[PDB]
Amino acid sequence: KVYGRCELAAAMKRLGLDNYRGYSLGNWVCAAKFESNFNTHATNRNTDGSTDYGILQINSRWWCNDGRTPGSKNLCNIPCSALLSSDITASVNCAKKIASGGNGMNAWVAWRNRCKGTDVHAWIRGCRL
Repeated sequence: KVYGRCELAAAMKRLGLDNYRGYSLGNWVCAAKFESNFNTHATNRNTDGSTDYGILQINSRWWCNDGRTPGSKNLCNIPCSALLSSDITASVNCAKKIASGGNGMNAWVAWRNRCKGTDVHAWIRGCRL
């Protein structure tokens, strides 16, 4: 599924992301945009045998098991296929665990590069939340 900007913002709000570990909702929307262009089917290989899955490009080395990544730690306790669903619940619950790491949202390089430090409130402007 390819989400609309405000459709995604609303779904994320209902799942508890606004102000999670000090990050306002627009951070998460902006991250999703630059990670996947809002496409739940997005995948990208990593040069290490792991793969990034879904709207938030969550990797199979640490976070989910895809059955083809040697030594996956599967910290989110989920098959990576669950991150490709039209329902973003699994992706959001996993994303909260990633953002609980020392470096927070810096785990997403696209967020660091394109979102961090900007007025991310813009990403939820015009949405009825």
